[PDB]
Amino acid sequence: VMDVMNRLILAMDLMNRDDALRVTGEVREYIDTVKIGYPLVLSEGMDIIAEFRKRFGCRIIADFKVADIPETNEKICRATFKAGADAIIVHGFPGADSVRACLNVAEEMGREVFLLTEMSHPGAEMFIQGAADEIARMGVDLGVKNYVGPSTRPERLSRLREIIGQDSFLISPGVGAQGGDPGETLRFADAIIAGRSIYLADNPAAAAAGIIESIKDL
Amino acid sequence: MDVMNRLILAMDLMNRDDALRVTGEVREYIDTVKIGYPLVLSEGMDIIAEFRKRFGCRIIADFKVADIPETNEKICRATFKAGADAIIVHGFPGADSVRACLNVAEEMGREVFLLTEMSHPGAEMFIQGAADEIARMGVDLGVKNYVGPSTRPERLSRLREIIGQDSFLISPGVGAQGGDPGETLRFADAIIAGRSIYLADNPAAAAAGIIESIKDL
Ligand SMILES: O=C1CC(=O)N([C@@H]2O[C@H](COP(=O)(O)O)[C@@H](O)[C@H]2O)C(=O)N1
Ligand SMILES: O=C1CC(=O)N([C@@H]2O[C@H](COP(=O)(O)O)[C@@H](O)[C@H]2O)C(=O)N1
Repeated sequence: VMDVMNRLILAMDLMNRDDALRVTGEVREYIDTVKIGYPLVLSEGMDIIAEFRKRFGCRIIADFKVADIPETNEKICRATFKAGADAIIVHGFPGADSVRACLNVAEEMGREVFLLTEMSHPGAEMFIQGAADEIARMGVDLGVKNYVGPSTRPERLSRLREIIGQDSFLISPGVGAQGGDPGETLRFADAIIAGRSIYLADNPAAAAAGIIESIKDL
Repeated sequence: MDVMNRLILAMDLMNRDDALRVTGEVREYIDTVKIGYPLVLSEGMDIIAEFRKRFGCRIIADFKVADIPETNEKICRATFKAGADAIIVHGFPGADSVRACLNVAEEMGREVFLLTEMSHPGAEMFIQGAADEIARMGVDLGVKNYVGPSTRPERLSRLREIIGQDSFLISPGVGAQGGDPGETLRFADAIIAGRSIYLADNPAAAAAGIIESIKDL
């Protein structure tokens, strides 16, 4: 599994190139794994992945929550890995064939797929939560090794960890701004994801250091 | 919206030159183009403005938005800043995530299309069972534009029943995936066609053929 420094992943959702680069560089000594999503990619282009690789020694997780039909999913994954992303996050709710399409591309291109099971926001309770356990089980059956689960629902994150087993890799967003606790989340997740609590802080470096200090014993 | 010939081109080619050439070859038949991540992630968001500059076409950004509210807002803003007239959003993530998109769309003078049930086999696993409820949610939220599957006419018909005749419904899965143009238009206002057009030996003749088959519609 990827070795995430300090078990902390930066969710870089700033939409300005200059700000995104500044903040990421300021926390570089604390984080070596950055999650880049569509807010930044659709604002600055896929070349932003290339720029991050060039400027920082950071792994890149493309949080694109791939959720299309198999044929389109394959194209999205190909373009994303071609750009330099180490891994891509895919939704499981669209079904097994859609996930398999991503796994196949990742396999042939030498990259990784992260399967998003349950989400952290309130709306996730409407449809996603009820299908989450099965989505996770489907991932295990498909050979998925990396997963994404909600920090905002400890009980659910715990169950997801059980389903995927201790050997699987699990990252969890919702820490900070959404209310998730770093320490509690790390009881089940291999790494936590933090966005606003870091990039909107007056001193992003101090914010990252603070999070790490609170989980030093872990 | 008034979609020429009730036919929307799904431009999923991943090369700027080919995407532009093919779209130009069928411009006389279509005035509405659906641009998704295959093209955008390969050529950049600037491709949207280029389409509006070269063609007199509406642009539907098929990004199947499926994040938390906060992120959905940012995605919609970036998408509309690029010139997209509408954006397609997943309903599965819940009402708050859809509302986030509706807010930005209202702010920038754009439309939100709610994707209920999908057209591929995998849609039967989780999406299909929640589709009717997702459509009802759209109705409760005031959504007026929807996306339903050409591959399952009975399901597409049910979606139409839920949203009513006033709502606008577009449907993918025609051609390559097996959907029939004419049958799909019994329920959808417009059909979406990708590969059956852009991968055909003669894209223009392909588009012309589809239109000829639905001439009476
Ligand atoms: O269930 C999920 C999945 C996910 O990826 N995310 C993402 O994780 C990040 C959370 O950022 P923040 O720490 O709340 O600012 C954002 O990039 C979200 O899009 C989430 O918040 N919940
Ligand atoms: O249920 C759905 C939703 C959707 O947008 N699409 C999209 O519609 C297009 C269908 O293209 P094609 O005609 O099968 O080549 C693609 O861009 C898909 O990503 C789909 O096929 N099924």
